[PDB]
Amino acid sequence: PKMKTHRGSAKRFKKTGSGKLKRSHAYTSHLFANKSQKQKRKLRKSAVVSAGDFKRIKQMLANIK
Amino acid sequence: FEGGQMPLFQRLPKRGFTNINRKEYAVVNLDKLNGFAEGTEVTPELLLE
Amino acid sequence: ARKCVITGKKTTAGNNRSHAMNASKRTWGANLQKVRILVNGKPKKVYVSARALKSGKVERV
RNA sequence: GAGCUGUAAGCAAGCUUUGAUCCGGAGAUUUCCGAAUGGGGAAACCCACCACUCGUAAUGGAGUGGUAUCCAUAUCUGAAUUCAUAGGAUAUGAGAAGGCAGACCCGGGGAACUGAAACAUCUAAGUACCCGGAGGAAGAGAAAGCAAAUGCGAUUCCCUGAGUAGCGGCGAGCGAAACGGGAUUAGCCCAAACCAAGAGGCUUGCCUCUUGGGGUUGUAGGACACUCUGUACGGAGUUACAAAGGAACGAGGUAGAUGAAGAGGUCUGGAAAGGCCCGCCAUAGGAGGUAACAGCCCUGUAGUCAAAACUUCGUUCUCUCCUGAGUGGAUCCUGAGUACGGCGGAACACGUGAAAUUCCGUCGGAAUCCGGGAGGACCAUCUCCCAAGGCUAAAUACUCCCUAGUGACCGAUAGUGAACCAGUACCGUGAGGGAAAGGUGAAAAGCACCCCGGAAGGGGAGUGAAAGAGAUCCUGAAACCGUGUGCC
RNA sequence: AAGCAGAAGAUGCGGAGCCGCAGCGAAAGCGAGUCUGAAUAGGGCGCAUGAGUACGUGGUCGUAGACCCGAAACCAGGUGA
RNA sequence: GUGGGUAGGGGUGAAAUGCCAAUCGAACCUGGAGAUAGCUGGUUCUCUCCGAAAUAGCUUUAGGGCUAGCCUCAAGGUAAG
RNA sequence: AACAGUGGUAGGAGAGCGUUCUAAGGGCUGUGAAGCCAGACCGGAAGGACUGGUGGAGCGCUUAGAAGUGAGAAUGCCGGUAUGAGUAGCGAAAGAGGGGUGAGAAUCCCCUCCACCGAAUGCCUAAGGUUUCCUGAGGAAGGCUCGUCCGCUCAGGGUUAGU
RNA sequence: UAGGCCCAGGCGACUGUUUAGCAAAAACACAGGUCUCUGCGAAGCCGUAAGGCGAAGUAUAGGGGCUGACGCCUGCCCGGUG
RNA sequence: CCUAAGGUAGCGAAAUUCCUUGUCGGGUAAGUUCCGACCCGCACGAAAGGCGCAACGAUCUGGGCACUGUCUCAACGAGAGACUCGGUGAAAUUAUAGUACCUGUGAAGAUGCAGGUUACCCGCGACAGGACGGAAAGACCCCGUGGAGCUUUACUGCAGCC
RNA sequence: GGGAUACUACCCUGGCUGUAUUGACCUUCUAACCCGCCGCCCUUAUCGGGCGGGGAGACAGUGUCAGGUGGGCAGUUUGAC
RNA sequence: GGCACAAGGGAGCUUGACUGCGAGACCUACAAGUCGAGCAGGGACGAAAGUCGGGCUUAGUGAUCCGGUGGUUCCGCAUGGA
Ligand SMILES: [K+]
Ligand SMILES: [K+]
Ligand SMILES: [K+]
Ligand SMILES: [K+]
Ligand SMILES: [K+]
Ligand SMILES: [K+]
Ligand SMILES: [K+]
Ligand SMILES: [Mg+2]
Ligand SMILES: [Mg+2]
Ligand SMILES: [Mg+2]
Ligand SMILES: [Mg+2]
Ligand SMILES: [Mg+2]
Ligand SMILES: [Mg+2]
Ligand SMILES: [Mg+2]
Ligand SMILES: [Mg+2]
Ligand SMILES: [Mg+2]
Ligand SMILES: [Mg+2]
Ligand SMILES: [Mg+2]
Ligand SMILES: [Mg+2]
Ligand SMILES: [Mg+2]
Ligand SMILES: [Mg+2]
Ligand SMILES: [Mg+2]
Ligand SMILES: [Mg+2]
Ligand SMILES: [Mg+2]
Ligand SMILES: [Mg+2]
Ligand SMILES: [Mg+2]
Ligand SMILES: [Mg+2]
Ligand SMILES: [Mg+2]
Ligand SMILES: [Mg+2]
Ligand SMILES: [Mg+2]
Ligand SMILES: [Mg+2]
Ligand SMILES: [Mg+2]
Ligand SMILES: [Mg+2]
Ligand SMILES: [Mg+2]
Ligand SMILES: [Mg+2]
Ligand SMILES: [Mg+2]
Repeated sequence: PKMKTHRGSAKRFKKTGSGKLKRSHAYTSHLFANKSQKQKRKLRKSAVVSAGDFKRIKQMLANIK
Repeated sequence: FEGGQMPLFQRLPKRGFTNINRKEYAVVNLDKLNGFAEGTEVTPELLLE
Repeated sequence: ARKCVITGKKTTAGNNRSHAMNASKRTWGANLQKVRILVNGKPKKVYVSARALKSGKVERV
């Protein structure tokens, strides 16, 4: 059978041009009183998946273009 | 699986939505048109053939 | 059996659902009622569903 | 077309060219049990009744046929009760029953282990299993469809869409469809309006029921009016579109027939099919067997033929059946406890969610052509269809069985559990579980006779190529058990 | 690819579909840029600094029993007084 | 003694969780089923090149797992060690 | 050629040996194939030859391909055979002698005496077994020894109802 | 072949029953006591239902809980739970 | 002061008493047991009945008498095994074994290693110190995001009932 | 006096009656449903069915929906260092 | 650990306890955490230079999913809305 995409991951990551994965930051849901504006500005931006994690989960997104 | 440490994907928030009416265009750059001969009317039908 | 002779309504299976959504099997009975009707043009008393009686085409004897 | 009376030796008695054994088609017979059905019963046993027949003085006895239940048809009777009805009796029925092919199909019921690294929603899974209905296929099917185009045009199945859209303690996981490319193609019939006939309720000029005609659809169709037209000239058809029947012919199936070419010479050898030297046939150099490896030895093969009888398909003929065009928009018809809705569940990939669509129980409950449904809550506009009736082949699924074949499938601890008298022996009260076990030789030519022995078993002698091939009989490894002794 | 021809073959046909040449953005959308932002600013991801695709072998992974043997148990249908 | 009846989410019990075919805190047989097993055991020819770890973080986690560290192969940069 | 290096578990990488099958070439074999049994041969290893004995009809070699491809361990499965070992045991009990039979006798037959049961170890008859019953023959196996004997083997035969 | 006996205490009144195959007992049962349910289609129990047991019985009967011959007795508490 | 109310009768070192062999009396030369009392009842008590109780018991407990190989303390005899001969002939176990002792060493308890000591080869009848002997993948303990049976005012459900 | 009285037109507060609806409740009734009551027939029949009395009766029973109770039963949970 | 050109005390005016960001670093398995010149917008104080993106520095906190609220040149399943 075809390998099945991990649907939870498909909702969280996006492939970049060179095949990196784009992600959102954690700690961006609530409790913003407890975070400085500097943190909030930075957590608002996207990030890339780390090398360590990328190899663990690369196969979960194989079907995604 | 990470032994019970919360998996990466679950630590991160879902983003965005999918637009049903999303249009994708077959793009052609000017260098590609350069392959044709002068005076030709380059239509999508000509490109596809 | 508890099956309507006219419409065929009988017990049917399904799930009971708790608030926590636990599924357990159960049946839905037809609302069958003892009534005198014609069976082969001979008035017998048989079980008929109230719904089949609702119309009034099923005449009692 | 010359032997035959099975494995299976043996003795016996016989049969066969006046055509046996053997092979194929169609018949006859077919004990008893078994759905088992005359009644009963611990299956393969017992006991009856009714006709007819054998036998007895008669009883006792025997043979043949009938005698289950339910359902259908016809007839006769008809309770409480008056008519009736229930019920009962008789006759008539190639009506049903049960089995299986451990498969495939459609339904009724429907798990748990397991996954989620625990677990309850969820998964496993509508799976396993039980039950019902069946058919050679089943289901689906001729748009209240898909879509959003200068659109498509029943259903089913394959490719693709796509592991996408989505669903999801948004966890584990689950997971489409339409478009597009293909296989296969095929469409039809009713209900209602209306007409005619007939009948009973007279409900009393109305109504219901029953026959035939009529009629079948959506920017509407039909009835009803108008014309035109056929009434078989011509069309169709037993696979839907009505339903059975009969011929002639063709090609097959179920036995068979014919079928080319070397004992070539010579060399080993028990025995040539092998070696060496020569030929020949081939629409035949597939295969098996034959004393070692055969195109030319046998059965065969290629090729060409063959059927009294039964059976399958096909094509014609017979036979059977059959009108379909245009213009009207007065009126009428176009599937009611239905569509749909609330409540409770289920199926849709879609877990109630913003939840369209489909199904069930319960309750409520439309419009009906100035009408109705859908396009994923819902409204409006637009687009596409016309539900609440039915039928419909092909493409698809599966194989227990039959025929012909194939394998970089097994070769006796393998391959089926079972190469062999295997679902056996054995084990179990029972459901059930379930083995081990192949090889003489080319040919029995299966060791006459002699010696030791009660016999078994040997030693000679014979057969054979070989008996160190003698019946657990090709080969005969290791463990293991011995005998003799070169060194210690 | 299915499928149609063909020795259960090779092959021929079949271009639907699939991947790549363009990326950025949640999306509308824009495009060698694009998103963020008031901004010709900075920065992110890209481009300039380019090779993919079909098939075969090998390594690993996913789904399948998934390297082999092993529970106590659970559930379903039956068999036994 | 004979003939019968009660059957496993059950029966029977002057009650011991006793007994229900040498089996009973839930009989036996077959099936789901090759249940599952982060646990134990086993995993078959040879030589050569290189060669660990027994640590950190997180973990309903502690004899399991995942990322990093440490090993190996390949390709680049290269001379940066 | 020079220089340097060459312990190794988990593990990574490379190069090979061997087994079964297929294709294509080229061979071997009744003047003896495979297998088996020896040997003091060959290669760095897995391994490969040569010779002789047995065997009696199939089998290598080269290149490539495909795998049910390599066993010493799983209280592994199956078969065979060991060790314990001439050891434990030979399953309640009174036998002795004289004849007979016989290839063979503690064990079978007959005789004599003795001994045991005798509210049974007697007689009958169930359930159950299903020919074990009688006669003749036999001594492979079974019988915890023996065997001429047997409930065993082989041949026959045997079950009679109106009560 | 055929009882050893006596004295005293604990437990159970007694005969009886029980872990087939490590427990025979003080455990179970028991007659007796009490509480409670049940007006008969009884309650209770088996079954989805039909059909049954109860019972071919009828409150002096039937089911359930507890106690356990017999003798003398069985005190206080209804706040909590039923 | 608190509570709903604060244990009465009877019994009591008990099938109940930890301290405990309580203290006192009896029984013995000597009595952690026994019997009779006492009552500071760890933690009796009135139908999960309290206290008595004739008869009963393969019940539990203590003491006497009879009686004895139970014992002081063993002896003899009989039969069946053992043992020898003839016949027949297993089993658990087993890595291969030419299988000594002492001290030491070692995964810390050695027939097998080290240093010494001792020992001619092969059996038979006997005993069990060792081979951490055989048997049974420890039942104790701990662990596994194992199982099953049971309980409840654990969670979530279902039948039944209203 | 805040406001003027007669009478008439249109209205409100409060109460009452009637007409028509709307429930809720009360009794009573009989034909649904029920009878493990009697008599007769099918019919040699303690089943079943039909007929006729009697009792009960719009309740009960049953179906759908809802609340409460519910270890009677079931699936599970009940930490690491 | 710093601090007396104060980071300790007092006074005037104010809200930078700002918006978009951010070269480059620290720390680090990941997820996170920390520092940051400088640029732009619009401001506070100051004559100006200039300082100000909280507090002398280092604790005062919780992922995702799922809900609530406000804004919005986003999407809206034929079309316009919803
Ligand atoms: K063999
Ligand atoms: K039974
Ligand atoms: K030879
Ligand atoms: K001996
Ligand atoms: K030594
Ligand atoms: K040892
Ligand atoms: K429970
Ligand atoms: Mg799980
Ligand atoms: Mg011929
Ligand atoms: Mg010929
Ligand atoms: Mg030969
Ligand atoms: Mg076999
Ligand atoms: Mg041969
Ligand atoms: Mg038993
Ligand atoms: Mg399963
Ligand atoms: Mg956790
Ligand atoms: Mg193998
Ligand atoms: Mg011995
Ligand atoms: Mg004996
Ligand atoms: Mg005899
Ligand atoms: Mg013998
Ligand atoms: Mg007693
Ligand atoms: Mg007694
Ligand atoms: Mg016992
Ligand atoms: Mg005992
Ligand atoms: Mg008691
Ligand atoms: Mg009291
Ligand atoms: Mg007490
Ligand atoms: Mg009490
Ligand atoms: Mg008592
Ligand atoms: Mg001995
Ligand atoms: Mg030491
Ligand atoms: Mg030592
Ligand atoms: Mg263990
Ligand atoms: Mg579970
Ligand atoms: Mg612990």
